[PDB]
Amino acid sequence: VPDNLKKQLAVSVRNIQWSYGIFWSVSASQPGVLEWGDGYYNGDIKVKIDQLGLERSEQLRELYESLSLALSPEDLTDTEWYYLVCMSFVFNIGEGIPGGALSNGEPIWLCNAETADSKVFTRSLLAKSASLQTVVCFPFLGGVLEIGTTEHIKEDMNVIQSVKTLFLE
Amino acid sequence: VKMSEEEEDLISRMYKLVGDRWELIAGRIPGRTPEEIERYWLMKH
Ligand SMILES: [Cl-]
Repeated sequence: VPDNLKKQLAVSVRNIQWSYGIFWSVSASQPGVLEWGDGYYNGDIKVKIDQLGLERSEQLRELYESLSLALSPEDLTDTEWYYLVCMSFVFNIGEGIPGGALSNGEPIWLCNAETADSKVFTRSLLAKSASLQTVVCFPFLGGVLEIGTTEHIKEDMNVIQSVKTLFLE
Repeated sequence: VKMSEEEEDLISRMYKLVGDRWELIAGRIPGRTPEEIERYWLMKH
């Protein structure tokens, strides 16, 4: 929703050195329903022109829109597939970690995301497919900001504060 | 092929994206082979 989102997501995810970030925004037609707003992909794949490395994120979004009708799906790493399949998710009120972050107003820091119970995290199998161990959601700018990484990161609210400062620049 | 409810949702999700490219669906489903997903799909759709 907010201005310069794609770039702010890029700056923040690159600074904290995590695998990706997503901004989940509230549907303009369905109150309380979250959908994929924007994202930055910072993970593995198999410059003065693109200092923020935005290209792969753009190509992954392009591919998603193609498939949902430059990159071919056979080219994608496990983590890229995770990032792309996230674009298909929509969360009802209180559903999943994004819906729960919106509804309860507090960060949710999920460790062992690959094996999280379905009542807590609706993407555990998908995370397991990409060895995505840590997912954090927090309410932000009227939506929910999600960051994820393949590393196990012990809970550290300074990571969330770092992201927030890079947005409220 | 006794899929859990999460496997079903994710297979449907992958199917809606790549169709019958069972290799690409299976890569998203830990522990399941491309034929298991094909076997599941025919008996459901
Ligand atoms: Cl979720």
